[PDB]
Amino acid sequence: MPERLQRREQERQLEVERRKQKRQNQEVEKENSHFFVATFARERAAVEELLERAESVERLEEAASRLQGLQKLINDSVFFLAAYDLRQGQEALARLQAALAERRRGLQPKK
Repeated sequence: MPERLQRREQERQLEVERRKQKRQNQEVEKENSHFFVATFARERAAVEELLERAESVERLEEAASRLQGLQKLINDSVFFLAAYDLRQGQEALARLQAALAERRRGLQPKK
């Protein structure tokens, strides 16, 4: 805990002048795609475990709200995510949706 005036970091800030010689800063946005893959992969996994912990229709109905919230994550950055990743995050929820319907058919009554 030195509590001093760290102004030396501003001398190194001049290194940004080197980035100006490369392509446009619009490509720096491509580093945020990794965040989406992280948060999405972590979220999909939690929903995939909730439906397994469920014992009755009550917990099953709760898992249907978790999957509906995960589609909203892509809806925020939809125009940012490529056709590859957009289609991936959308269809990925459908993959886990089957794991719920496979338990639902044995939980809820049949015709």
